[PDB]
Amino acid sequence: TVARDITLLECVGKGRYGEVWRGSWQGENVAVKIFSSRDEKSWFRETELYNTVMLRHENILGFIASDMTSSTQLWLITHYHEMGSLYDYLQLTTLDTVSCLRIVLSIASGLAHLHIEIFGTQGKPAIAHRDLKSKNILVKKNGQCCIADLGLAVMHSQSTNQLDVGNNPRVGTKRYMAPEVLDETIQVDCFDSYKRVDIWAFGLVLWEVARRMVSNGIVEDYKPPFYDVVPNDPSFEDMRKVVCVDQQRPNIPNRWFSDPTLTSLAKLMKECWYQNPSARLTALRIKKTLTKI
Ligand SMILES: c1cc(-c2cnn3cc(-c4ccc(N5CCNCC5)cc4)cnc23)c2cccnc2c1
Ligand SMILES: [Ca+2]
Ligand SMILES: [Ca+2]
Repeated sequence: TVARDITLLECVGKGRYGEVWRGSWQGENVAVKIFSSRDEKSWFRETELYNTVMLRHENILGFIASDMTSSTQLWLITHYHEMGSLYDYLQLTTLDTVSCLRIVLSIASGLAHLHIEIFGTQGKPAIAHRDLKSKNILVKKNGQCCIADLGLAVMHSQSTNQLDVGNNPRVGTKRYMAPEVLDETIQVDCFDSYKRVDIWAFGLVLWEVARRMVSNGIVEDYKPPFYDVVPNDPSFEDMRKVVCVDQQRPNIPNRWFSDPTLTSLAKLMKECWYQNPSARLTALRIKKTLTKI
């Protein structure tokens, strides 16, 4: 087994999900996500996406191995990214135009890759993520990002027209839940519903990043979305009130409109945040717009 030969060196993330460790394997750093037995279905779902669908892309976290024994240990072993999550990186780092755009374009490219079905023996189904957020995005050494955590992924194939929703009781992070998830109007049997939930979350991530880009000597501090109106670890109900009832969206600072880049990002965000899921931009459209700037 790969698991047998790994030396675990330091814990770099703790939580309800489990833990993530920097470890060593054959003289190289690797990341080991150790799942609680409560989250066994997420482990299996990631394992199938990586090891059966062969999901691989420069902006998706690189799989190395999966191991389980049983009383029960469930390991997912991936490339290790020493800069940490986008959430970690944004707390200490400010950005310029080049590094801001490199970040958001890479996330869009990863998300477009998930969303688009590819045909052939080397292909893949269309995939929606369902827990996109800044903690589930890693910053790589080259300044681009990659998307992690496919435990809630749902798939669709045009040939069968089958929605593969899997069987996981876990639900998305509440802070990033789209209006239609919070008011339970989401059309659960339509694959496109899940893509539009990702786009909502992507919009929130764009906001998080854009705040940290310096323009005209000004930058905002890191805040999570809805920091001003819900507590830490907000409830389903806290979010429903803010997003559905009050129809609140994250505030766009007026200073952004005097910078061309932040002006473009502000326009994209707003078109990720429509209450009508159908009106939201596609991942491909976001990628194309970010490529044009
Ligand atoms: C497997 C592996 C990871 C994963 C891959 N690399 N990595 C680095 C970290 C990580 C997080 C934080 C830090 N540091 C924090 C303090 N300041 C310096 C950086 C350093 C590394 C966390 N998780 C991962 C992962 C990340 C999110 C979700 N699922 C995952 C599943
Ligand atoms: Ca084993
Ligand atoms: Ca922020």
